[PDB]
Amino acid sequence: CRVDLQGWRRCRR
Amino acid sequence: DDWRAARSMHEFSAKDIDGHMVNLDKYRGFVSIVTNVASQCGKTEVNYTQLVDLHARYAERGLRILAFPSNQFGKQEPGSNEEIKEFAAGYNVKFDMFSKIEVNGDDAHPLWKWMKIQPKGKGILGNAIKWNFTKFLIDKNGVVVKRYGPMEEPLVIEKDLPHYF
Repeated sequence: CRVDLQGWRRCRR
Repeated sequence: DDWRAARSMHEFSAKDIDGHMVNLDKYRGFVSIVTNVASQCGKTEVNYTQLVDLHARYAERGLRILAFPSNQFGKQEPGSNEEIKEFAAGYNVKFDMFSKIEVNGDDAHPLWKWMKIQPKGKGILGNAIKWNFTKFLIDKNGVVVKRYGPMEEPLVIEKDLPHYF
């Protein structure tokens, strides 16, 4: 999982 | 899904002081100190010199230091990122310098939003960052393990480091 500079989070699909 | 769901400092990203994006998963396996810095505080010299001391003495054991400039406290970091970079270099800083950010409020960098709500990152006296040179100790898994306030000189962290190496 990664949190971008703006604070949104995305994980493995 | 947002920063509130993050499980580790390693999920985050930040611009380094040269403007280049850094994935903080580079710190996987490394005990880290995350601190907000400023160049024009009465304790700027003690903090930078002691952070440099810690890095000199413990980098080979895995200590890393992430320094985030911020101008939110008394306007004590008014300069450009280049100026701040040069200032830090004058203390022989060899740890990692980041681009200036906010640490409180809605525009705070998400890592700082996250650290402040962690079980060991919440303040004894409330979560907001109170002044320049707050320090968070982060274990090798990216979990916050302790918070040290502006009045706690960096060498006090040395007492706790071997517990996390």
